[PDB]
Amino acid sequence: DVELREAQRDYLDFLDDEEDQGIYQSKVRELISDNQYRLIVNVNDLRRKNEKRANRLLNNAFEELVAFQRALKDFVASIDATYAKQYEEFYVGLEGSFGSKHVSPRTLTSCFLSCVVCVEGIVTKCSLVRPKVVRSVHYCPATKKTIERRYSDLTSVYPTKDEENNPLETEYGLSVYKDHQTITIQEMPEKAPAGQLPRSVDVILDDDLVDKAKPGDRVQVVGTYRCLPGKKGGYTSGTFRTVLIACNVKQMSKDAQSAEDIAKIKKFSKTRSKDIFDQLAKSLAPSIHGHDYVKKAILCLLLGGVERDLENGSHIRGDINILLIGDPSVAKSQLLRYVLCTAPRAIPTTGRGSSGVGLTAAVTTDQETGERRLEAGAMVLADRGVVCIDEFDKMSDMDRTAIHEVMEQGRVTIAKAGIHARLNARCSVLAAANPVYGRYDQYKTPMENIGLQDSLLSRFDLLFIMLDQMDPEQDREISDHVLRMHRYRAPGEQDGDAMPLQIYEKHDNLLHGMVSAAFMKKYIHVAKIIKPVLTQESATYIAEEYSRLRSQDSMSSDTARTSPVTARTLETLIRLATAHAKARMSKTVDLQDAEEAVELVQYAYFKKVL
Amino acid sequence: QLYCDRYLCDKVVPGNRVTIMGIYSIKKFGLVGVGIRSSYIRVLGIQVDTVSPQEEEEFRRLAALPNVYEVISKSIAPSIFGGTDMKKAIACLLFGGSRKRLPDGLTRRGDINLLMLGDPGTAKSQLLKFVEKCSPIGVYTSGKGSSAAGLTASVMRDPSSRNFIMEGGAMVLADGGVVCIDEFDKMREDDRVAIHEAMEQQTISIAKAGITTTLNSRCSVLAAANS
Amino acid sequence: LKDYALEKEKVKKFLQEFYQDDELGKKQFKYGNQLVRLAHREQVALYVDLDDVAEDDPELVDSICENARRYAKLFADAVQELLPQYKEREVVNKDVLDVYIEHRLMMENQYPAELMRRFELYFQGPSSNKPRVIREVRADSVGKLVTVRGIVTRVSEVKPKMVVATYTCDQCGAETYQPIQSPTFMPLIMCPSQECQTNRSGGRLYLQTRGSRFIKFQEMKMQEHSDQVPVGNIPRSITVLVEGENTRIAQPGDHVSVTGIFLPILRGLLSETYLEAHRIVKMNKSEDELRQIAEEDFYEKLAASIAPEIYGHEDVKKALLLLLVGGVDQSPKIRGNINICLMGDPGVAKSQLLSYIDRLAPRSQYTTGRGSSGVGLTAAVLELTLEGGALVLADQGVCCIDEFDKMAEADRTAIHEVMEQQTISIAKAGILTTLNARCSILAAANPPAALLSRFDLLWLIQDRPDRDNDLRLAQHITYVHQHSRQPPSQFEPLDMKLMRRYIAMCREKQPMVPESLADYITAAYVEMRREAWASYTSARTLLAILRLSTALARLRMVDVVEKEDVNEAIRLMEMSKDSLL
DNA sequence: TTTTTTTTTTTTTTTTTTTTTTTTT
DNA sequence: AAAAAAAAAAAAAAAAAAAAAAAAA
Ligand SMILES: Nc1ncnc2c1ncn2[C@@H]1O[C@H](COP(=O)(O)OP(=O)(O)O)[C@@H](O)[C@H]1O
Ligand SMILES: Nc1ncnc2c1ncn2[C@@H]1O[C@H](COP(=O)(O)OP(=O)(O)O)[C@@H](O)[C@H]1O
Ligand SMILES: Nc1ncnc2c1ncn2[C@@H]1O[C@H](COP(=O)(O)OP(=O)(O)O)[C@@H](O)[C@H]1O
Ligand SMILES: [Mg+2]
Ligand SMILES: [Mg+2]
Ligand SMILES: [Mg+2]
Ligand SMILES: [Zn+2]
Repeated sequence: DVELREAQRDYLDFLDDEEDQGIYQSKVRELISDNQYRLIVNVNDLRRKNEKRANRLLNNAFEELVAFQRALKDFVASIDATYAKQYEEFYVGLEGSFGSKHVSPRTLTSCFLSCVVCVEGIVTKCSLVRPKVVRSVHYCPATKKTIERRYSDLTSVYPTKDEENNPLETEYGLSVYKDHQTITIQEMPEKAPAGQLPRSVDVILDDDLVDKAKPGDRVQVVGTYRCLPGKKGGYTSGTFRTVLIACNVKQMSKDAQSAEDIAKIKKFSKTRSKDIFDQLAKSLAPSIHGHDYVKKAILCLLLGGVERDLENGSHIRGDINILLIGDPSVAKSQLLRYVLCTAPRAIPTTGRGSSGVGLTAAVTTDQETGERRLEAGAMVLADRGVVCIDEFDKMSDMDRTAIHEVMEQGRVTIAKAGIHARLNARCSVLAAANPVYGRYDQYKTPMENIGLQDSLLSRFDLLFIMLDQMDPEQDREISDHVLRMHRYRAPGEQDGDAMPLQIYEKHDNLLHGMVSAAFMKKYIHVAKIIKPVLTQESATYIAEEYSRLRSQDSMSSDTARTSPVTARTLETLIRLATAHAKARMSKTVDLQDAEEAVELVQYAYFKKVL
Repeated sequence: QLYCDRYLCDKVVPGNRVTIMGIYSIKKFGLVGVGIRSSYIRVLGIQVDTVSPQEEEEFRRLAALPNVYEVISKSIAPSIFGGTDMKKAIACLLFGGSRKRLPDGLTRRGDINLLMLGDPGTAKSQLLKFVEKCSPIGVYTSGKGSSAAGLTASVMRDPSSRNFIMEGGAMVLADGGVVCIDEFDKMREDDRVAIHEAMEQQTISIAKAGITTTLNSRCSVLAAANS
Repeated sequence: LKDYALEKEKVKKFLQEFYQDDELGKKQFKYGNQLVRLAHREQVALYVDLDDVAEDDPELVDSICENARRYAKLFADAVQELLPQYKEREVVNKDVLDVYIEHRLMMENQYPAELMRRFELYFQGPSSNKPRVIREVRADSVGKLVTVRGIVTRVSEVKPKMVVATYTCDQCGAETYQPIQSPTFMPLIMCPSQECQTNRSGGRLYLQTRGSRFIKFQEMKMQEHSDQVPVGNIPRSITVLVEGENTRIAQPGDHVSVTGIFLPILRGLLSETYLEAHRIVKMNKSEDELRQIAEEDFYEKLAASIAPEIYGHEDVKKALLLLLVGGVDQSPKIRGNINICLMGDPGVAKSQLLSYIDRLAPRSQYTTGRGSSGVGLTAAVLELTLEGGALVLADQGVCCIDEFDKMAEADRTAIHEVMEQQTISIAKAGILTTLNARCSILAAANPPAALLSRFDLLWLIQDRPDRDNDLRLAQHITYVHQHSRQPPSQFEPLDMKLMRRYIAMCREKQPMVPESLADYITAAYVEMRREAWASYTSARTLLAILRLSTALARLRMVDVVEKEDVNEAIRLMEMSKDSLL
């Protein structure tokens, strides 16, 4: 086959990346070093190096991918034959910019059959992983003969009797299976037209991809679109069943996860080892003005404290739960929106938009196998993440009491007669609230300005009252900030048109009169891994502070507690202190972190009553 | 039963009022009713019942008029008498402001929300009907949704097919346009909270036992009400 | 390349010439004795601990774990060949199938090996083989010997699965035998007996269950521990098909490590999977020196060892200790369980103690609020089988109920029956039974005659502020966050593994109330009656005294309750009621 | 070998009960 | 705060339309 030989030669030449930037040679070194047998190749590279090869690969996926994989196996054999001998086949995944192939399940028309398609969609079905045999081995006790039979990928006869009718006992251990799964993906409800029902498509996942995507996750699947046949039969209808044989599955949450950036982070941490936390917090939500303490507290929510697992298996949560009660138009919902945009695995929700079994996980019947199955609820999905609950007050109290366990111990215990489980929900809850009566009556105690019972207020470690004080100077400042924001226009990209349906950022005068959001994201992500240890002086300081906080004297006349001070408060201090330590890469919770958390708690837990 | 083909697929969506020109045909599948073959139409022509540069220049010159605001103000509810300020405000709502997304990613809605409280005598439901008939994308509805057409979107999972069916309310259907809510004071608690979120953020966040999501409802609300 | 005759020789050598000094420095030829016992029909399962094999043949163990069914069959056949040369006497015909086996052998185209085994063998996974998470058991480990840990969610009922079907012909009198490997088999209709073949007769033969071979069979679904599920995923469940002597070993909710074979069942050639169980072990709470126990303070030590990181609450822990031990059932039928409800203000470590008891009590269930309600507590109908809820799974255990106050009203009504009747009477549409739930309820709630009158102890916890008391607690808590271990004290707290044995050791010590203490107990009871009357105390209170007093008697392991226990039992009542005031 | 009747499976809908939720005293 | 009525969930049963395999001659 001249065409196939040419394709393989071109692909091998591409993979032979030493004269060029050495990107794919390094990628092959990566895949061999970490012991995986699938390579991911950016299509943009094929377009940049050979447009004919890229077009052929995209328009005729099957044979081109076969040639590419064979060239990949040859190249890995050349670089190392020992590893290359381990795996029968080396697979390939694609990614990049798919000009016209990038579509959704709705736009997926029969025109793309036998082509390469990079679809984006919401996963609806994930079937059980089954081992599909590819090579069977059968042993005959009578004849002592071991017979191997191959099973080509024809996406059938299984031998049982020898030539002279001697029973064959299959050798399961020596047989070769590849794990295989089928999922059903759907077009994102956001981009689907509001009127008609959702449109979906099947996807078939071989090894290395069987469980790369879980139900109810927004994913991008790159693969080949082909037609399935019916079973043997004299008559057939022109109808054909089409699936997307995936070559790569990726989580669209690129936010979920270089030496230059690491060096930048190290230098930024070491430069001023005192006020990095304040500089970050001030830069947390640039569009919003004021609320320095609230921004500080949120910065602690993003970092979070440190979880403690004792020898007895006891669990002490290391996440920080924050509540923001506010008069109308004080940017609490805007802060929740920012947390959604920035914090990874930030699950939004609203008061009555998630009732009972939807907010937390649920249990149903499979309805096909008759077997009970769990249902990842709104918050169990938010494990190791943030849950932004807006309009918290309007929730039915049943839902509220259905959050205490996840808020405190971070696990949801659900059990019906058939099945029982304790799903992991280690999420930090950021709740927004409009105080009873709509607006905050400063001439009433914060206790009666909040309709929540004492226990739930205890659940929240920090409770911020954000009043709509109109101090004319403060109103002038807020108006200046807002109007400057409303005037801002994107640099160069815009010139008076409308919107269709580095450590430090450049200092604009219309936004400043701070640190980059991307740099802030990277620094926060790296800092979140640090695990500081409390110091003896810090422990004594926090203990004394908690002792006074419980003491009546800590509150003067006409000042009331915004929430009861109990054991949790103490942990909050630690957690908050821990958070402040993580901002400085401290690795040791010194006194500065403890006292900063202490002042934060003192500000949060007492309100002056007029 | 209609049967489409290469380019006729998805030229219509359920609910369209259509005129179909096709070949009256029966199924041909390997051959008390006897010899009855289910009949269907082979669709060949579809007509769905209900900007040129000249019109672009027409709009350009219309805007350039010194009193463009006045002519627009007097050109929305000519039949309705009085209420010039209300008509000006409704024109402003129709044109809307500008949506802003700051570099941090936060969005400032550019769609105006208007409310009209008054005695039941004034022509305000008529005004809402005109607004829904004049806005490019617009939907009229009552406080408690409409007739078999909810106000806000809902999500349910088909127990058989197990999909995520999104039953669209007036808000999501009216994305990028106007929703005229008559009797805006008689909503239901769930809908009250939903609109509470939507009118400011422009998004309806719904999380069911299946999935969490945030439908985009960038609608300008025009509400009518009595004391 | 891989012979099996040499493998048979190797396994026979291992079985015949392997030994250990387990029993007080005595070389005893570990597997020779087991073979002898098998030949005498006094033992039915021969567990071949692969650790023993690896001690002298690493490559054989590598091959075994790399290929399971083949070597299982090889070991079975080797044991079959070794049985004749180890039998020393004549068996007494233990069961009918042995009689049929002997008659077949005496009357003796061959008898299938599986028809004459009457002995099972199973591998215990080598120590070098780390137990593998269910989620990571995939195609690459099909047919291998893997060990996986999980929670038994639902186990089917023991049923007879036929291994070798035996038919008898109506003409020749010969027996036809059919080994069974597929889940379903085609019954033979004509006899292949050589006599009828020669005669050319109808040969219509009838299946006989008298001669056929049946084995115990059970199907279970086991989940993943919550500690090993991925961050954004849910626990995965795997099927296990136990058989033979591996049945009736695991109940629902039992934490089990199972070593079996990951084999597919034939349905491209897509195939489901399952684990063919070989070794089942109950782990953690489900798991199955004297000088300190005889100590006077041993009672305090267990109490102080219950959640040591929880400072204070000295009295409460001492009361929960009795709940774990429980009173003694008397059937003149009065329950012997103790129900303690911890009611208090938020953040007084109510939940932590409730969570700690779950990780300590042998059988326990921790249900929180309305997450597991309705059928979560009681049973449901799921052929239609009956599945029990937390109470049933917690039967003869400790059901830790959190936020009891905010529980569904129907669920509270169901509990009322359990804490008095210790049963669950259901008369729903599809359900009409009377379950058995002899479980001790440990309720946690926040601030009731509807609840006070039921629980034997209603401990009220209030974290009233205090300058110095709070400071001590802060030092305690901050220490825990600093070292992950409770603050050191005069005595090292007992480990949970050690504690379970101690508590279990005290269960089977039913003591008796002497006539001497009747006057004391009656005198004590009447006073308790007046205090509530003067300032609720009913006949229940006297029972609470007796159950608590017996609980202490078990701790001291005295078969006769002494006056000190009554005083200590009352002292807890005093603090419990004084907590209310 | 070739038909035929069954077997399934794969969707979809429908009905009863139970449970959960909302409104009223 | 608790009971009465309503609504929704969920599970089991029925229709049925069509594709494939086993038994019959
Ligand atoms: N302190 C502030 N700084 C900047 N913008 C603000 C501030 N207070 C209010 N705003 C503006 O007012 C609007 C109200 O936001 P939102 O949080 O949705 O309302 P609420 O606070 O009532 O939930 C936002 O769009 C925000 O831009
Ligand atoms: N200013 C007005 N000009 C013209 N017609 C009017 C005016 N005010 C009331 N009407 C007439 O009175 C009727 C009542 O108006 P409508 O909008 O239905 O009141 P509502 O909004 O209270 O239901 C309408 O049919 C309308 O034609
Ligand atoms: N007496 C105590 N000793 C140690 N820790 C305590 C104590 N009381 C409360 N805590 C801490 O408070 C946190 C939450 O306690 P929790 O069990 O939720 O309280 P409750 O359930 O009584 O409201 C736990 O992490 C625990 O460490
Ligand atoms: Mg808001
Ligand atoms: Mg009207
Ligand atoms: Mg609690
Ligand atoms: Zn015969």
